[PDB]
Amino acid sequence: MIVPVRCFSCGKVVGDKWESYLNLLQEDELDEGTALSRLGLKRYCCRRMILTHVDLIEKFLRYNP
Amino acid sequence: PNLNIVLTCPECKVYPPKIVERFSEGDVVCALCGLVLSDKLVDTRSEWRTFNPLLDGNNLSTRIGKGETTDMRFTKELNKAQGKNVMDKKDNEVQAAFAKITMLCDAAELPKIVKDCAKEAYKLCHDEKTLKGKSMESIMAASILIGCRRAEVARTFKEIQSLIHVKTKEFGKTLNIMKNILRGKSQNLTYIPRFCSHLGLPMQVTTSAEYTAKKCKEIKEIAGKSPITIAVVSIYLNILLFQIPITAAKVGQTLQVTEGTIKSGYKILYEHRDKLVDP
Amino acid sequence: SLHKMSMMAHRVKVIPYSTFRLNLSVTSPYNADFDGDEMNLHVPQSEETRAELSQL
Amino acid sequence: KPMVNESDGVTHALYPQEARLRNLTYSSGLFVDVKKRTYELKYELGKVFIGRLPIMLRSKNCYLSEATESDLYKLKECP
Amino acid sequence: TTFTHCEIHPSMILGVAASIIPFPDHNQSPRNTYQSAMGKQAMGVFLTNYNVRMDTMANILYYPQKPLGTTRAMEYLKFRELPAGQNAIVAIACYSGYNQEDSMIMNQSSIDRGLFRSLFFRSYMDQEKKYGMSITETFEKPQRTNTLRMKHGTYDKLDDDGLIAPGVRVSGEDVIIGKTTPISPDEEELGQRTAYHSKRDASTPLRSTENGIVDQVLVTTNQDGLKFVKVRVRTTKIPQIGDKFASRHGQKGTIGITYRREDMPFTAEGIVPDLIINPHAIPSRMTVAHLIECLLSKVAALSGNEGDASPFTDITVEGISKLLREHGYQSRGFEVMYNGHTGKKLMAQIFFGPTYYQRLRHMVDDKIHARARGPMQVLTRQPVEGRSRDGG
Amino acid sequence: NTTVLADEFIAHRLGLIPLQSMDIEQLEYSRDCFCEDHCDKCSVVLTLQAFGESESTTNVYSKDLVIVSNLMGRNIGHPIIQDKEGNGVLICKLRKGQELKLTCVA
Amino acid sequence: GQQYSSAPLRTVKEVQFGLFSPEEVRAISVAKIRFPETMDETQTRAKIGGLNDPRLGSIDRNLKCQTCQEGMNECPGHFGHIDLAKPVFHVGFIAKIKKVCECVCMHCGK
Amino acid sequence: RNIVKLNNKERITTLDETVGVTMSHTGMSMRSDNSNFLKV
Amino acid sequence: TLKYICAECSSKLSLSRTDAVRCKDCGHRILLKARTKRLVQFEAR
Amino acid sequence: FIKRDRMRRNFLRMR
Amino acid sequence: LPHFSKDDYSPESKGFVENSYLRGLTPQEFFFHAMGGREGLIDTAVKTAETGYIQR
Amino acid sequence: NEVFSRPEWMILTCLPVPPPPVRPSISFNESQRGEDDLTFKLADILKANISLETLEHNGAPHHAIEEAESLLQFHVATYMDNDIAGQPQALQKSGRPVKSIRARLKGKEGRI
Amino acid sequence: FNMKLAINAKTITSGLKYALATGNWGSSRAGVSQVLNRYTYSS
Ligand SMILES: [Mg+2]
Ligand SMILES: [Zn+2]
Ligand SMILES: [Zn+2]
Ligand SMILES: [Zn+2]
Ligand SMILES: [Zn+2]
Ligand SMILES: [Zn+2]
Repeated sequence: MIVPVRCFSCGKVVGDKWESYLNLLQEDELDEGTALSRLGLKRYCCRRMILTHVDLIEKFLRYNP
Repeated sequence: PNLNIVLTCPECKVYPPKIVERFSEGDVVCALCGLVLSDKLVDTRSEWRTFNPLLDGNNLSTRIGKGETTDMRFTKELNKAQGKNVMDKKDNEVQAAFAKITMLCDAAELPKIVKDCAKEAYKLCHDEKTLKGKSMESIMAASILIGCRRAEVARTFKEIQSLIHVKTKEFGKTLNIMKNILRGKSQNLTYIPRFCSHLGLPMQVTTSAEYTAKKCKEIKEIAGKSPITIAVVSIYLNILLFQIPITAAKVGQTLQVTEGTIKSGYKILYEHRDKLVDP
Repeated sequence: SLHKMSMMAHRVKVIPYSTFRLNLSVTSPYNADFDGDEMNLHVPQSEETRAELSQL
Repeated sequence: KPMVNESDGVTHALYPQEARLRNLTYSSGLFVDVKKRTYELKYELGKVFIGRLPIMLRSKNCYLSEATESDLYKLKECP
Repeated sequence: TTFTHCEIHPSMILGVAASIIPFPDHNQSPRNTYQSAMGKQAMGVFLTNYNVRMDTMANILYYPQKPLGTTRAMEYLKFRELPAGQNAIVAIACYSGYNQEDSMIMNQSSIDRGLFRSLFFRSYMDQEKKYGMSITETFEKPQRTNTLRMKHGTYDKLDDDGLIAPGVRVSGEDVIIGKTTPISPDEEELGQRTAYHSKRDASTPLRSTENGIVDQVLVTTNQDGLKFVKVRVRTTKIPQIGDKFASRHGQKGTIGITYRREDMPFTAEGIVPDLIINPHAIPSRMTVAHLIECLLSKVAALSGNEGDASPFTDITVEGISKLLREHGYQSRGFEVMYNGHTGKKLMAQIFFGPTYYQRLRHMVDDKIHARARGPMQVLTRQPVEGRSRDGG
Repeated sequence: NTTVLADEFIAHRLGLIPLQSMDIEQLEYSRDCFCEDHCDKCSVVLTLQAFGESESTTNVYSKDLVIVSNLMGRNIGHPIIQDKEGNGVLICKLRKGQELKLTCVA
Repeated sequence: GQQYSSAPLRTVKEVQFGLFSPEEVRAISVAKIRFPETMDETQTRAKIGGLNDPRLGSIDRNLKCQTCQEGMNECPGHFGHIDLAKPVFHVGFIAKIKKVCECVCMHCGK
Repeated sequence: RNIVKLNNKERITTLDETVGVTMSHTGMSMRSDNSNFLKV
Repeated sequence: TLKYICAECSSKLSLSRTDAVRCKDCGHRILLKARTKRLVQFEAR
Repeated sequence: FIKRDRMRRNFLRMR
Repeated sequence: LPHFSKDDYSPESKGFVENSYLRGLTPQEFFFHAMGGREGLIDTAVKTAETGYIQR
Repeated sequence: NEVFSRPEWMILTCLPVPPPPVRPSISFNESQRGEDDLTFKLADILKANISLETLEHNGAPHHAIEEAESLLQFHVATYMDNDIAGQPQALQKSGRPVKSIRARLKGKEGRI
Repeated sequence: FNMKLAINAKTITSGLKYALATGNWGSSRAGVSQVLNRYTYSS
């Protein structure tokens, strides 16, 4: 959840690519492969992270502490 | 005759047993020289897994009911045999009395703690000489009221009186001598949330009638004239301070209080309105 | 344990972690597979039963 | 509707979260109009509580059936 | 000709558990049954309000990930919103022999970065009671001077009310909730009961083999007004060698051994497998869908579009081989791997690609136990039964 | 910590965050230094304080870490920023009414 | 871990199975057990002459079991009895006795 | 004839009050008699 | 006395003993215990 | 051969 | 099945699976294959349950 | 065999009472004390025996004597074997059948 | 006569609460009520 830090194989930093990723998706309306091609990811080991991420922290923050 | 096993360390013998008990290893060991005192430790939690002395005592009994493969003739012959031996003990009154008391408490929607306190009170009284009768109704009503006073619960005399017709006077005498029995075997604030629940009032009016009840208990004048009227006039003032309308007739017919009494208390209460403001 | 081969003595080798490690040439008489299968280990407490257990 | 009568005597509304936290039983009270008559022989001369009934969640009697998304987030119940 | 009705879709004949299976047509039925049975115990996220609940024995995965070869029915089962597993790069090879008999080798560097790490929440509920009003249990911190039958655990983590505040790191044999019971002097008088006079200890400690950080503690009166207290302790369970893992095709097995990146085989591009399994799993079990999900998962990981893994469709293997061929890799899923120890090229190409996996409830930390002279039963005076009771 | 995330989970995410490591050659190990615990010879002390302000959620970045320990002329401890927008690694999100104060020992 | 005994140690060989004679039951027993109550009236100790009196065995370690002394980890136990005023039949023999009633005369007993 | 296939029954009515009134009328409410039935 | 927190309104009560279990200002009997004021050390491994 | 999840833009651009 | 005609003795409708696991199976074949799988599981379970009693 | 078995011995006259080492009672929390089922059966045998002696001492209703005799026979019969066919089953006050000795020696995972 | 002693509520309350509390539906029927398995969403 909430953007996994680094990657689960290669080790490249990806946490700083989520905000841009969504920014490229909601602004440029590009596809997922095109956005992942703009972020700089060239290996599918990283691609499965952003592509298969299920951000559940948004559904966790809607609860009052 | 003795029969008291005391564990001591023959090597230390310098102090009474200041030992430690190792349950995982099943031993008990002296915490000084480290010498074990006993092996193969028994457990109390493990024998309890398969499974009331406070009320039933040490008496044992077993039911006889019908079997998987049996005849109905044998079930009746065994129950009729117990019906002839039921006179051997005078404990039939405790089960029937606890059954009817169970029905009344279950009819009054009281918690199980008041039920156990009332059963314990009736067990303390039971069949003594100073009781000398009361036809089983007054000891039950008075036992319920005692179990209510012990569990910090509040039930008015007109409530149990509305449940059981005990004629009040004999109820008061039986409750008095019963209180003497309890003393020989050695608070109106709780009424406010109950009547506020009867009227369906918010929490601010409840705690406002709490502060009003305590302050009115501190101001003196009239003192009380039974705490029920102080409660109903306190809630009456705290509800005439806001805007939720009930008037005097509805609250007088719901809480069973006289209108002239809540107005008589509302007069002097309105006279003491000065020092009753919380905010 | 339906075989007499299903219970066999073994030489202890102390290794870390928490799983019993063994060679795969013994999983056929035990009829076992490395998928969550638990096994039992009994220890003799006498030299006579240890020698009789090692020679038989 | 679902309700809870406490030990002191106060009865208030019940929510499934507080029902799970307080180890209570999510039920609702049941009343019946009981009519009585006295004949003397065909000469002819009350809302009583009968018991509680456990209410299934997401049902027309439970409070959560009419709740929205944000309301379920207020009641601390996942949508 | 006389067709009166028509099926909406054949894939709807399956149940809920079988709907998670990718391409069940290409897989044998008993594997669909075994996977349908393992789908009822995998780790995941059941709801979002678990932060405000006191459920007993909970397991919430750190990074839940939706699969690549997804079935349309999952859209109706809320699986993409609440997945119960993670996609892991998997190679199918006979490496150092530690993969035989359904054994798996997992990358250690991937574990250190948080792969398949889950949280376990254990709730200890205690309650004080009153028998006949005369004896009243009270939650308090027991003093070692006047309290008899006190456990050997430490009582420094308790407060004045007899509870542990959340955040305090606790371990096994630690008392979480201190409760004492009144006793009578002329009732037992056992050992030193005529000297302690006061009360008897009856606290509820934590499990012997458990440890972690107390997450949340709450106190409330129940129905009859008895003050009970619920505790919830969290513990991260890092995947160990003895932990079991399953997939979506009936394939289940524990980890054989864990190696590091430099000890794991690698391809010419630089992707290291996070999990390697034994080839001999496939032919016997005849699960062909496990390879089709890996291939289609690779094509889905390269193209960026989640592949449709519905049962009865028109998707064939040749089309997925062509789509993978368009991306530059081998159309049959093979890829040239290099050894990790010598850096030499392997003679046989390895089937290499991502695959969705799930972590089951079965773990070694809740199974291993040894007994050497412990407590006996009261009836037969024999060793007791159960791991919590230290049984043989 | 009032976050919805677990404490050791946040500690894991912070553990995965990279840092600058140029002049690390002249920084001795923890076991090699003869002091107790740590000192300006073995480790670098960092800290993080985040608090939700407005109604919109605040994002905690790696750049929010400040260096409160002396470097003695070294160039380590600076969070590596490789994003095109100038924002560090998204550690966690916070709403109004939740604080997060911690001290890390690199 | 038990206490040493001076009796000669031998193995158990022949085992004979037989019925319990009432005279032998009265010769083995030590108590009569007349009170159906469990513990004493004071809710403590034992009833002394009841269902579980110190004349039998005991548990709880602390108690000594009067008639063996020693402890519970050593006490084999002790036997009581119940002298009935009306003879009863045994279940497992109800058939056998019946067969005997069909094998012998019901008057002269031949 | 199509219209006769539309017969329905009334559903159970839910009392919407503040509960405390009805719950007060359940148990002891200091109100007895008020109705002559089996009074002999 | 010890600091307690209300279930719904999350107010600071800090009630002492013999005060039952009930929030002031609202009738929510769920009272929180609050987290300890001392530091807790963790490891990133 | 992939799950078409961009039907919102197609339906928004078609209707 | 209610998807074929009555009095049909063709091998395809009577349970023949002419497709392979490489190209997938049709519903009317996957159903029969599920019947065979469940039958295999039940048969193995009964054979084990009786095998234990025979063993004792 | 005269030295071991007798038809007179087949008819029960005196009943042995086993020690608590056979039926270990429990005293949990000093206020929740549980007694074994055989203990309750012995209590039933004592109540039926004393009741029969009291009914046979003063007067003789001829019918209550047979009811108490069948009651004692039922308590001893269920004490030896509770699961007897054609006879009612004795049930404890908790809601479970009475555990007899034969039940301890009959079912699997028992004494054998 | 009294309406509080004639109509009892613990028969319906104890019957529904006991039947929905235990596995039995009153042994006729057993295993009807089971604890909800919260291992995952598909469970
Ligand atoms: Mg196996
Ligand atoms: Zn990667
Ligand atoms: Zn010593
Ligand atoms: Zn240093
Ligand atoms: Zn003895
Ligand atoms: Zn509050």
